[PDB]
Amino acid sequence: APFVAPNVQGRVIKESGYNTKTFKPAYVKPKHVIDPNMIIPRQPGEALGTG
Amino acid sequence: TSLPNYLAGNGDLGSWEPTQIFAGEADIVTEGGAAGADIEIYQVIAKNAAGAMVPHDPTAT
Repeated sequence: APFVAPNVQGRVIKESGYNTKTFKPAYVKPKHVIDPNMIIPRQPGEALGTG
Repeated sequence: TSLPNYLAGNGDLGSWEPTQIFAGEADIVTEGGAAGADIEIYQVIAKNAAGAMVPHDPTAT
């Protein structure tokens, strides 16, 4: 705080302000198609000969 | 190699036809020896000038 001889008026002190930030999200769309070509052949845990 | 064949077809799984080898009852004699050419199974074999096992062929100079 400023030093002032006790006759004179005084000193005035400045101040500060604000800031802002904004954001927007991004959009994600993965997918799969399923044929009969993917369903039919053998999933690995299945016995030989007859599925 | 993945296409689940959708068609309609006849086919064979195979044809087994046994290969009997022995025609008599005499004793068998075996040995291993070093080859010199490419040998199939039950192919008749001679020995060349080096001592290998070349498959048999008459009329060789």
